[PDB]
Amino acid sequence: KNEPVLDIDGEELRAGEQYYVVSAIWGPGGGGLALGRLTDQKCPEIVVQRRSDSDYGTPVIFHNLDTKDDIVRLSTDFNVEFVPIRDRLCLTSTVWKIDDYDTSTGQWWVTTNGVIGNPGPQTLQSWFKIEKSGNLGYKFNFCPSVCESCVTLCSDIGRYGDDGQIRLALAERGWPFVFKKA
Amino acid sequence: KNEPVLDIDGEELRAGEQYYVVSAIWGPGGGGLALGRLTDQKCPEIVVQRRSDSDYGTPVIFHNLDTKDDIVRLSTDFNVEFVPIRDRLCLTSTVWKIDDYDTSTGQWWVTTNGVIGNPGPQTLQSWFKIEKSGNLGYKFNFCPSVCESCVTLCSDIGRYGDDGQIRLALAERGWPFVFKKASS
Amino acid sequence: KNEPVLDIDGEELRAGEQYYVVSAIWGPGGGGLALGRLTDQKCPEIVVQRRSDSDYGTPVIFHNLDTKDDIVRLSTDFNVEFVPIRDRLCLTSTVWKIDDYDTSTGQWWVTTNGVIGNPGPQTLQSWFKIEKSGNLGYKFNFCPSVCESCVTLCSDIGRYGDDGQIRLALAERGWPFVFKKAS
Amino acid sequence: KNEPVLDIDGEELRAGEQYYVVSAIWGPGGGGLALGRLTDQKCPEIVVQRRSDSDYGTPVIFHNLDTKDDIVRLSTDFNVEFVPIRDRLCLTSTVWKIDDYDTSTGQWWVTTNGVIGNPGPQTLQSWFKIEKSGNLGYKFNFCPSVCESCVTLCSDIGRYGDDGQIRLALAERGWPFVFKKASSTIKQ
Repeated sequence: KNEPVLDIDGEELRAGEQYYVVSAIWGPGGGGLALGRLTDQKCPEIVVQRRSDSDYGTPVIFHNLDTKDDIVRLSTDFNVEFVPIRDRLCLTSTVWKIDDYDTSTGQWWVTTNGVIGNPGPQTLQSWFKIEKSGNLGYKFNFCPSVCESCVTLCSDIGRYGDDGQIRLALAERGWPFVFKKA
Repeated sequence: KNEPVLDIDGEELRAGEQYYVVSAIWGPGGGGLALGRLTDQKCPEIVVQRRSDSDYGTPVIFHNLDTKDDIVRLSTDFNVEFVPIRDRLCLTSTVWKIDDYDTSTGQWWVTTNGVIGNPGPQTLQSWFKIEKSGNLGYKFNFCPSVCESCVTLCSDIGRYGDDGQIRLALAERGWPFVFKKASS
Repeated sequence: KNEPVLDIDGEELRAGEQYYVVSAIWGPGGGGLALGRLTDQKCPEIVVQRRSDSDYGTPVIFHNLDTKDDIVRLSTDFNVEFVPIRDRLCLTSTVWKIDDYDTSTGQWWVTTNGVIGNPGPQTLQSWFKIEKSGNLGYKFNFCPSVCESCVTLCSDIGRYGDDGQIRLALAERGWPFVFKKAS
Repeated sequence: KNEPVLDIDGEELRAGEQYYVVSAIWGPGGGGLALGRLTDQKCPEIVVQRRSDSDYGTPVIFHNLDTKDDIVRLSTDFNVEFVPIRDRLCLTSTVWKIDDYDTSTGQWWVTTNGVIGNPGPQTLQSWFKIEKSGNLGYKFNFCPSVCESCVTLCSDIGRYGDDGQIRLALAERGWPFVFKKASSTIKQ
């Protein structure tokens, strides 16, 4: 019932298809999202943004809450994952998930090894939404509705630098993105 | 019921036929309407006007409220759609529709991805009218009657600069146009 | 008369009013501009950017070329002075100025101890312009017209690291900022 | 009359459109072509190859011999022109050109300051061809047909090291490339 998210070609996003997720602000705003790696805890992989606006990163696939509905819609909990590939060293999933609080940085990082499906308290950290972000594009938001009695974080997803890389983390002012069919 | 809209050859406008929409004011008043886009937005396409009074732009097709009435009449809600070119580069529709208010410019833009048919609250932004704007020539007006209980904007459509281009937006005083059959 | 610059609230920028100068690109793009100090130089103070986009830094005040025009306009030389949020040590001004070339870094830094008014060759390095940065905010440009017979640099202003900090310096492509009323 | 060159999407190459020229061999085969400069000589710029296969280099634009043909075709003379995103560092052009013989290395380098159009003797060094490299790739080749009375070199173009960089030079065996549409931004 909510408005469909559209890709840059004006086509409604479909769960199951592959989309690049690319900053709506180019230049110093950067490029697309991709799996990255930390040197100490090399698994799971982390979510990073390419610095070059000509690099669209790695595509993601959306998994709707309601598997009867093919269309990705605003303000509707979904799971999102980078396109699964055998990693040369990780067996964790590529599904996005909110991490535990990082006292060394003040950040709630978007990481991987999330889970698909089974909405409820157990999977709370794997549910994301999309909101409009001005006229530019769309922002991710973590504010799940899947557990009505749970206390939850409720925040846009923004960008934060860490270890020389650009990571995704909860932030007050969400980062705007657009979607391009892969 | 209402009086028909006439093309520049004095023939009544027929729903379903292609017409260019050309400024009644030539010279600095520009040419015809066409599909355009913005720097920061490939899709949906926007409605623009050619600066050159010899470029009639892209033709449109009118879709009447009453599908049993063939004639485009004054002061009557219709949908209007640009004829799609094949190198489209957008999957949104070419149907005109009023945008959400643009806080960065104070404008209610005319854009596309409108909807044909289903008159009522869901499609309110897609219904336009034609009014007289002289002893000759016409103007577009957004004042839908398809949802009697809906609160609606009710305004002429003028032109307004954006992104180096000439767009259409709601305005107090409408910009005058005439209609040229595209077959001719 | 050129188009007025607007603050993020849509109001025309006014000469004499205090504005934070805040990066139009947030997150790692950082926050606002501030008076700073090099670790090895206490005076003059330099221009730095806060790394955190929640810190809008030190407000500036614009001083127009035309004393009778109160509106800050595009492509028009002005002086910019940091509101003096500082200790009493430096006797130098808080007015922005282009530095002499820095051979150790290859940079032409924005620093302070600039001069207000007296347009001409003597104050050439204290005159700045604002230009639109596409549709995302505004950029500073150093390309003064106060001395038509002078040879002058003509360049956008971008960011560059120095001393563990973020500084401003002449650059090919200007970095985008927005303006917030300090009040 | 010749078959059209295709980009990685399978679409015919279009004269005037921007393309990255990217090695058909990844990893140790490197990335795309770009404008470079020698350490000792700043102008004209030279043609170099990025060592990283994730760096597609500087986009080029093709200018056909036949200005009324929009399609870049096999075995058909064109000019190639780098389109840099930054300000120009030289007053020389960014059009590819075959250099004078380098007695210090034995190479005929691909350099720039070439010329667009005016096919014939004066511009002979600015005309290049694309030929098939097997069946999955393309190679560049210098063998211009624009001056029927001229004596000319006629050779594929390979990679060769110079100045700690990867350059292009005439060679027996041509290096394989593919062509990728270049987009200014995600919204274009």
